[PDB]
Amino acid sequence: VVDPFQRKFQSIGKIGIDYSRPKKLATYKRVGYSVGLDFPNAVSMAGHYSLTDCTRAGGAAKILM
Amino acid sequence: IANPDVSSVDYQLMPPGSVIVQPDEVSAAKMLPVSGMSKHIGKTKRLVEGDGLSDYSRL
Amino acid sequence: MLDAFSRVVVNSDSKAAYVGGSDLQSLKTFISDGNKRLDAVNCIVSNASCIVSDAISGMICENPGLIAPGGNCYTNRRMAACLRDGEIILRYVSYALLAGDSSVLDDRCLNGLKETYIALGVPTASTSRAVSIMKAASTAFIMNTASGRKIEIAAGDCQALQSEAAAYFDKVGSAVD
Amino acid sequence: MLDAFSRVVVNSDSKAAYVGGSDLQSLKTFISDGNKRLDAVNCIVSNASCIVSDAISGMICENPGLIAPGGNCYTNRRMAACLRDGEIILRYVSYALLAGDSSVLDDRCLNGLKETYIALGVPTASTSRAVSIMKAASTAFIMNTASGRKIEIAAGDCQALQSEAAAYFDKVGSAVD
Amino acid sequence: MLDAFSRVVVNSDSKAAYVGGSDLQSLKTFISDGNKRLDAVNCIVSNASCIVSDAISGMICENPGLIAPGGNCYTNRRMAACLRDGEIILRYVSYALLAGDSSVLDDRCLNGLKETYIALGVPTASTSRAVSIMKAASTAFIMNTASGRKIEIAAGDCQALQSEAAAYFDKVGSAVD
Amino acid sequence: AFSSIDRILTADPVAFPNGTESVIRATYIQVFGNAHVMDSEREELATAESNVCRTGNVREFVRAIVLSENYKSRFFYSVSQYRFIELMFKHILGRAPESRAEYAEAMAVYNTKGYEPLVSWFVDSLEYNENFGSWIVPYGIYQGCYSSNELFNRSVAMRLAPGCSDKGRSAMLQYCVLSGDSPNWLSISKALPAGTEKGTGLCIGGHWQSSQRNKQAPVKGKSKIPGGVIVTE
Amino acid sequence: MKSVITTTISAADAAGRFPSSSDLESIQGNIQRASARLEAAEKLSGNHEAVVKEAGDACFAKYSYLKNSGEAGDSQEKINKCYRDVDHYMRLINYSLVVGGTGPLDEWGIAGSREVYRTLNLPGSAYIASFTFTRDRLCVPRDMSSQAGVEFVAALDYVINSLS
Amino acid sequence: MKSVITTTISAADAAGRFPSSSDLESIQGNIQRASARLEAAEKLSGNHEAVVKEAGDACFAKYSYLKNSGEAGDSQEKINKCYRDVDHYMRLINYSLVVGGTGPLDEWGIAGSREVYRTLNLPGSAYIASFTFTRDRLCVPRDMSSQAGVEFVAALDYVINSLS
Amino acid sequence: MKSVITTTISAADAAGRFPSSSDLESIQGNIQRASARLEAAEKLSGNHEAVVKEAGDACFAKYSYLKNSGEAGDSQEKINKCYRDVDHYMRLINYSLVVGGTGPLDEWGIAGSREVYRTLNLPGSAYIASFTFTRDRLCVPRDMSSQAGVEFVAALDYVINSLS
Ligand SMILES: C=CC1=C(C)[C@@H](Cc2[nH]c(/C=C3N=C(/C=C4\NC(=O)[C@H](C)[C@H]4CC)C(C)=C\3CCC(=O)O)c(CCC(=O)O)c2C)NC1=O
Ligand SMILES: C=CC1=C(C)[C@@H](Cc2[nH]c(/C=C3N=C(/C=C4\NC(=O)[C@H](C)[C@H]4CC)C(C)=C\3CCC(=O)O)c(CCC(=O)O)c2C)NC1=O
Ligand SMILES: C=CC1=C(C)[C@@H](Cc2[nH]c(/C=C3N=C(/C=C4\NC(=O)[C@H](C)[C@H]4CC)C(C)=C\3CCC(=O)O)c(CCC(=O)O)c2C)NC1=O
Ligand SMILES: C=CC1=C(C)[C@@H](Cc2[nH]c(/C=C3N=C(/C=C4\NC(=O)[C@H](C)[C@H]4CC)C(C)=C\3CCC(=O)O)c(CCC(=O)O)c2C)NC1=O
Ligand SMILES: C=CC1=C(C)[C@@H](Cc2[nH]c(/C=C3N=C(/C=C4\NC(=O)[C@H](C)[C@H]4CC)C(C)=C\3CCC(=O)O)c(CCC(=O)O)c2C)NC1=O
Ligand SMILES: C=CC1=C(C)[C@@H](Cc2[nH]c(/C=C3N=C(/C=C4\NC(=O)[C@H](C)[C@H]4CC)C(C)=C\3CCC(=O)O)c(CCC(=O)O)c2C)NC1=O
Ligand SMILES: C=CC1=C(C)[C@@H](Cc2[nH]c(/C=C3N=C(/C=C4\NC(=O)[C@H](C)[C@H]4CC)C(C)=C\3CCC(=O)O)c(CCC(=O)O)c2C)NC1=O
Ligand SMILES: C=CC1=C(C)[C@@H](Cc2[nH]c(/C=C3N=C(/C=C4\NC(=O)[C@H](C)[C@H]4CC)C(C)=C\3CCC(=O)O)c(CCC(=O)O)c2C)NC1=O
Ligand SMILES: C=CC1=C(C)[C@@H](Cc2[nH]c(/C=C3N=C(/C=C4\NC(=O)[C@H](C)[C@H]4CC)C(C)=C\3CCC(=O)O)c(CCC(=O)O)c2C)NC1=O
Ligand SMILES: C=CC1=C(C)[C@@H](Cc2[nH]c(/C=C3N=C(/C=C4\NC(=O)[C@H](C)[C@H]4CC)C(C)=C\3CCC(=O)O)c(CCC(=O)O)c2C)NC1=O
Ligand SMILES: C=CC1=C(C)[C@@H](Cc2[nH]c(/C=C3N=C(/C=C4\NC(=O)[C@H](C)[C@H]4CC)C(C)=C\3CCC(=O)O)c(CCC(=O)O)c2C)NC1=O
Ligand SMILES: CCC1=C(C)[C@@H](CC2=N/C(=C\c3[nH]c(C[C@@H]4NC(=O)C(C)=C4CC)c(C)c3CCC(=O)O)C(CCC(=O)O)=C2C)NC1=O
Ligand SMILES: CCC1=C(C)[C@@H](CC2=N/C(=C\c3[nH]c(C[C@@H]4NC(=O)C(C)=C4CC)c(C)c3CCC(=O)O)C(CCC(=O)O)=C2C)NC1=O
Ligand SMILES: CCC1=C(C)[C@@H](CC2=N/C(=C\c3[nH]c(C[C@@H]4NC(=O)C(C)=C4CC)c(C)c3CCC(=O)O)C(CCC(=O)O)=C2C)NC1=O
Repeated sequence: VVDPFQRKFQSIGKIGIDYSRPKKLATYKRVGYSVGLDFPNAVSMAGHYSLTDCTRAGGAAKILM
Repeated sequence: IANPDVSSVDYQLMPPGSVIVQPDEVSAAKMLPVSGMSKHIGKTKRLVEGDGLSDYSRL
Repeated sequence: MLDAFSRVVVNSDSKAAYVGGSDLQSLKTFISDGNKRLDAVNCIVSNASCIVSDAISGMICENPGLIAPGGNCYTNRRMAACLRDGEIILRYVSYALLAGDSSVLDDRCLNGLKETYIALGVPTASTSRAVSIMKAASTAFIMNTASGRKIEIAAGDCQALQSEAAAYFDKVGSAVD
Repeated sequence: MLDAFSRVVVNSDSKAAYVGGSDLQSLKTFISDGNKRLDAVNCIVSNASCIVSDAISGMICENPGLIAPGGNCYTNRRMAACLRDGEIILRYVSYALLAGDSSVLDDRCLNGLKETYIALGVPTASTSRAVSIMKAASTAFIMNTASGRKIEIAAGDCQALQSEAAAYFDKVGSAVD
Repeated sequence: MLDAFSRVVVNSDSKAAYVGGSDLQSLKTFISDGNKRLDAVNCIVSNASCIVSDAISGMICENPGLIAPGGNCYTNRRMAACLRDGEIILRYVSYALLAGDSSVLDDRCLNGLKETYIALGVPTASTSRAVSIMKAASTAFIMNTASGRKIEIAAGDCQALQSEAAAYFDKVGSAVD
Repeated sequence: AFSSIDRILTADPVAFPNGTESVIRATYIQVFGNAHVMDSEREELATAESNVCRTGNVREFVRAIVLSENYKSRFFYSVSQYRFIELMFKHILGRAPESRAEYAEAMAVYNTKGYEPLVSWFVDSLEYNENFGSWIVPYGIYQGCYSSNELFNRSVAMRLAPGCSDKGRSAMLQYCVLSGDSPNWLSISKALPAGTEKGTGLCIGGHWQSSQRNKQAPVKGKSKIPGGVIVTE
Repeated sequence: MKSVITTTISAADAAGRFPSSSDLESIQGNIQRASARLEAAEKLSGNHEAVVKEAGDACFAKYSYLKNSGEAGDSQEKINKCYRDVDHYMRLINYSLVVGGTGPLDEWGIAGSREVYRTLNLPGSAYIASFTFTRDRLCVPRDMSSQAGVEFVAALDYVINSLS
Repeated sequence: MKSVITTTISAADAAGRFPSSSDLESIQGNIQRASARLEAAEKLSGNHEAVVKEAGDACFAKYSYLKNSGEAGDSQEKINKCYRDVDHYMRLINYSLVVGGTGPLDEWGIAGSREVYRTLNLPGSAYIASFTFTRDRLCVPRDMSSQAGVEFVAALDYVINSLS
Repeated sequence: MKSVITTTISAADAAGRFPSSSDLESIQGNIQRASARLEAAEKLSGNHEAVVKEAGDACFAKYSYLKNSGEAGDSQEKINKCYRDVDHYMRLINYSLVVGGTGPLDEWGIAGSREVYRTLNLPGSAYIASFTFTRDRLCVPRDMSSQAGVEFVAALDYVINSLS
């Protein structure tokens, strides 16, 4: 099976396959999809967004970032 | 025995009026008493008083 | 979760004073309206499944790319989750009609929905279209002007309340966009 | 969890028929009794902490072996659990007064209580004594005959309802024994 | 979980009095017994896995039906659970040597063990044999009379404490039987 | 899975998004049984209350409780390990162990590592995630079509009748887990919700007693062919 | 069995709190709307037999194919089970009118009906045809009363929205 | 903030179900008892200053030892904190009368009051003396009305039973 | 009152002889099985209350129609007579368990029972439900000596086969 860390980072799958019991929005907003960044090459893009975060997995804001 | 083997009466081909359906007793309470014996539902309908004899012997 | 009453009370708490005259006067008009709100919620509840069916079926029939292979309605399970979500949207709108304040609709369902449909890849314009169809159908039931159902109520003007329900559906459709 | 209404309905379901005239007549007397029941529950609720205080203090003062070292009221924690249990008993009796039927009191609290107090070593006779003190105190508040509080109500006979509340307390006290 | 201190306190609580002179005198003998108990627990701990190995290997070699096919030591997993159980028994006996009272050993491990080994089909006589071998081995380490280890301690009489540890092992072996 | 008693009789799950105080209280009663916590113990758990008033990770709440001395004290210090493991199943999962293998798994995860790895093992079960997730208070579930029938019997018997309080009672499932015999029909019967017609089986009488299913009893079976009967053994 | 009483008792019990004035206002409303509900319950217990008979007759009047091949009511026995089922649904509408919530109708009729109906090949649209027939056979001033009539419509609409 | 509306919407939401007729009867009772509650709230917002002043005056009239050594109100400032606290409690009684449950009174006043009061050496019995003074200073027909007066008494009784 | 020694004394007395070595061997077997009988008697006198509590609780768990209406157990007094009757029964099982024959159980409990349970509308099947619950729920290894459990089950079986 999958490590407790690794499961937090990964993803949430589709309903009818991966999880029988439907999920609250809270858990899509809070965990979800969690991508950190490369370093930013320009004065313009640095101070706007945080870099790769550790021991935390954000979701659905990182899509927009 | 009277069983037709290859047989379907369509009852959709009939004229719109002439499909009539009748229920012997239109109630819940009287179709089934609390006890098992019934005159409508189940195999219990086999054990009504009367109908023990037969009138087809006239042929 | 705050009704009309709790909105008056919380506003008077930020103002730090007692309740007073004018706020209670508007709340007397709330109580004064009374049942019209009751019978309105009865009209939107006692047709609700049929509203959801017609609205989502209309959403698909306006935009046949949803049912196209690769669209977000293309599967039975996607379609089931679709119908389920439309049912939930109409449920929270009915809660907002009983309460008289959209704090229940903001705290329960509207909070974190745009990011959810972004996260799932649900097209937002199609959802706003389905919400708009539920809006027009729902106000048509609330004025008792449905073309298939005309139920008996004693006569009375209900423009204000219809504008209120339209405000809740416009809150949802504006929220997903 | 069953009120008056649900008792009539469940009995008519075992009888398998519609509810009928006489049962609805008794239920009209229930609705007809009305506000008497409402104000009765208001009387038992709005004195309840004080009832529990007086009753348990009376239980200890009548039987001084509870506070004796080795008794089941001898600790602060045992005394707090004691007051807590008396508060819960008065709470479910108040629920049984709103419902009109003791199904809530039988399903929530009463079922498995004698085996619990057997399992803990709680003396049952002392509990029945505390229940009896809550009974007399509570009917004294329900007739508005308290010697320290006489609140204003419109006058009216309530023998029936007092017999009902005494029936619930006697159900509890008979149940722990 | 009660040490010697808690036994004196609980007995004085049932007596409902203060602590007094004689009980504190026996507890002064406990605290003066002190470093002998400390070094004794050090001796039983710092050989413990080897005690369990020798004791269970002796249990099998005295009774070779355990390793016979169909016996309760016949598998690798049964043998591992066997060594694990012997290790746990020696662990709680070491806890009972630190505490000075067998309340920890009675509440943790001893309560519900006979019915467990009855439920599993574990032969109880073989377990009491393994407990007896851990008893003799453990007292042989506690008098520093081991035939393979003679570690440096200042000399002195420790018969009482050895009788105490033998009382705990006899409590376990009497408990499984 | 029809789930006959899930919503019809048993009260609804306490989800997070309503008021926090009701979530906190309902989790006290579920995680604890009817513990009946007092002022001192509630002051002692104040930082977990803070962490859960802040973010609603009820999973992290249950973790934080079971790691605390108020839960450790009663169940890990007054209570013997057999009953400790079993109660741990009941408090965290809502359900009993379904087999001797799983009970051996939990015991093994204890004895290898310690207390905190065991607690994180319950809280990190995939079964726990699918039943409860991060947002729903633990509760007893009526799934229907369970994996074992013994899971239902032991789960209901260990989900006590209203007003539970395991502090009096003694461990009923140890012989039951190791033996594989399901518990007494009476305790199962006492714990079922209202309207389930509790224990109207137990055919007892002059004829048809059949009180205890007996494993060793030989198996008989008769079918009717137009000639007569075939008995298959 | 959900009603006003069980909702406020269940809620105040879930809080562990004494029943405040809010619960008293809720049961105050129950004893306000009570007279209408009991009026419609009395009249339904009056003429239930004609209601069930006309209901099932319109049910086979729409879908005639049931009594044709049928994978449906294909005997007088199954038509007796038909009118028994319509007797049950009207009896649960009576029970829900007396309780005044959708309690006994949901826990006795609606809960797990869908597995029975998809398992035993029973179409729901026939039931819906029956209930929509009864709902169209209502009267504003004639048979019951205006207000209690509305209560009855609501209950029957609940059945339809639970079935479709 | 608990009321009839939040209880039934919270309950129907917890079930995931549309609001049935039962919820509608509950809010029907809320709009029945509404006029009484709002009458008492209007009159309380009328003369609250005299109510709070007489309340605190009787509060020190009972327990004189507070203004003696005191480990209590031992300045004019702390007596101003006293009359401020009674202003707050009357203002929350006003709020609970407008909402018509014990919602804002419980979540703003009662929740966590006990830690503050045992931390800052404040006796509860002095508050109880104040409120029992006001509750004894009620009138049957004179100041409010019979029925609404009862409503007011209930709210204040709740405060006392939450404090003792 | 039948026992080993009363049967052999009464038998030799009916003979008209001194007791020979056969009666002496019989009472020798009495003083062989004695220790298991008295062990079972000690434990029964130990926890009789929980045994009778589980017996009556399972007896009304199995049968619920006793509680409603005309049937016995409806009121608290009749159910107190119920647990009193089972108290008598376990006390007679203790007595016959000490004596070692079915004598006191027969003459005090069984003799003429049928007219009494027949006349007073008392069903015997509920008694059998109580005893078969106390018969099924026991472990010989756990709470009693192996021989004692056999003795207890034997006595209880006698009660059941004498009842119906
Ligand atoms: C399902 C897939 C799956 C994986 C692929 C792993 C990935 C993974 N590795 C670690 C954890 C770890 N992984 C390594 C491995 C490393 N040691 C080094 O010297 C190298 C850089 C590297 C091997 C090439 C180490 C050392 C840890 C522990 C790190 C630490 O605790 O400091 C953890 C955290 C949990 C743990 O401590 O085990 C996870 C999720 N786990 C999974 O469940
Ligand atoms: C061009 C260079 C460049 C950087 C170096 C970052 C630096 C940076 N980090 C954050 C922001 C952040 N950075 C972290 C990171 C941390 N999490 C922890 O547990 C650790 C202490 C630490 C990683 C080692 C976090 C958690 C935030 C969000 C903080 C918050 O919102 O509370 C922000 C504010 C904007 C944002 O929210 O993204 C900025 C400017 N951004 C840049 O543009
Ligand atoms: C418990 C459930 C419950 C309900 C469902 C309502 C039902 C209800 N509605 C009204 C009464 C009314 N209901 C409406 C409603 C409207 N009229 C229109 O033409 C529009 C189509 C519609 C918009 C919502 C109107 C206009 C009145 C009359 C005006 C009024 O009483 O305010 C009345 C007053 C008494 C009577 O008319 O006999 C009642 C009891 N009240 C309840 O207690
Ligand atoms: C839902 C209903 C419901 C109840 C009715 C109670 C019943 C109940 N009381 C106790 C527990 C207790 N109850 C009491 C009460 C008593 N003290 C005495 O002096 C008197 C004999 C008696 C009050 C009249 C005490 C003292 C305890 C603690 C007993 C102990 O720990 O020794 C327990 C065990 C759990 C605990 O410790 O809290 C339970 C289940 N709990 C519930 O959940
Ligand atoms: C929502 C909560 C709520 C309540 C708590 C009640 C409170 C209440 N009771 C009455 C009214 C009444 N209440 C009682 C009750 C009493 N009879 C006595 O012998 C005792 C003193 C007392 C029961 C303990 C009586 C007798 C009346 C009628 C008084 C009269 O008409 O003389 C009234 C006036 C309207 C009416 O006549 O019904 C009200 C508002 N109503 C509510 O809406
Ligand atoms: C913090 C750790 C710690 C320890 C491990 C002990 C170790 C230790 N033991 C003793 C002292 C002692 N230890 C023993 C023990 C022994 N008796 C025998 O028969 C065996 C050989 C052996 C037990 C296995 C005895 C008998 C004494 C007293 C020796 C004497 O006075 O002759 C002393 C000197 C002080 C005293 O008299 O207590 C110390 C420091 N003390 C500590 O503070
Ligand atoms: C893994 C295996 C496995 C099984 C074999 C079942 C066994 C089983 N059935 C029921 C439960 C049930 N089982 C039946 C079935 C019956 N209806 C009758 O008319 C007949 C006597 C009988 C079919 C032949 C019914 C009716 C219930 C619900 C009983 C009730 O709630 O009253 C329950 C309780 C939970 C529930 O309500 O679903 C369980 C555990 N479940 C499992 O997990
Ligand atoms: C408490 C409420 C309650 C109900 C509402 C019914 C619902 C119900 N109906 C049937 C079962 C049935 N119901 C019908 C009825 C139908 N015949 C048709 O032509 C029409 C479509 C329809 C009447 C309008 C038939 C024909 C069956 C038997 C189906 C079959 O065996 O093929 C069954 C399965 C058990 C049985 O065979 O009786 C159930 C649960 N039962 C209940 O306990
Ligand atoms: C929203 C509701 C609400 C309340 C009801 C109050 C309650 C309250 N009172 C105090 C605080 C206080 N309250 C009093 C009042 C008292 N003086 C006495 O002589 C009497 C016993 C008593 C008046 C009857 C005093 C004296 C203090 C200050 C205590 C101190 O600092 O020693 C505090 C701590 C903060 C502070 O110092 O102001 C709070 C929370 N505050 C609120 O926000
Ligand atoms: C020495 C042995 C001995 C016994 C075993 C009892 C047997 C017994 N029981 C009753 C009498 C009774 N026994 C019961 C008991 C029952 N209630 C029910 O619901 C159940 C069917 C049943 C418990 C399982 C009841 C209810 C009565 C009173 C019956 C009545 O008066 O209607 C009577 C008549 C005298 C009386 O009223 O007490 C007798 C002789 N008495 C003895 O002296
Ligand atoms: C005088 C005679 C006499 C007896 C014969 C016993 C019979 C008996 N056993 C239990 C009680 C019990 N008996 C058992 C025994 C069992 N465990 C299993 O795995 C097996 C099925 C079975 C052993 C073969 C268990 C486990 C309990 C506790 C049940 C529970 O609490 O869940 C109880 C309830 C009180 C208690 O908890 O102790 C009683 C009366 N008691 C007596 O006084
Ligand atoms: C071909 C694919 C297709 C559909 C499916 C429909 C779906 C549909 N229904 C509408 C709107 C709509 N739908 C209904 C409900 C509906 N009418 C009734 O009288 C009864 C009993 C109903 C349920 C059975 C009402 C009441 C309205 C409001 C208009 C009206 O007065 O009828 C609207 C208008 C939306 C708007 O105003 O923005 C659409 C698009 N249209 C399509 O093109
Ligand atoms: C010294 C240890 C001790 C106690 C503590 C009391 C407890 C006590 N209260 C009683 C009974 C009792 N208690 C109250 C309630 C109480 N009275 C009020 O007027 C108000 C406002 C109350 C709560 C504050 C009432 C109303 C009664 C009924 C008698 C009466 O009319 O006052 C009774 C009589 C019980 C009976 O009738 O069987 C007792 C024993 N007695 C003691 O010996
Ligand atoms: C051939 C199958 C077989 C075995 C396996 C052994 C097992 C064994 N060890 C004993 C007893 C025993 N065992 C040890 C422990 C052991 N010795 C040490 O010095 C060290 C370092 C140890 C762990 C490595 C001690 C200390 C004793 C006590 C005797 C002694 O003084 O050595 C005893 C005596 C039991 C008794 O007194 O009743 C037995 C039977 N015997 C067998 O026949």
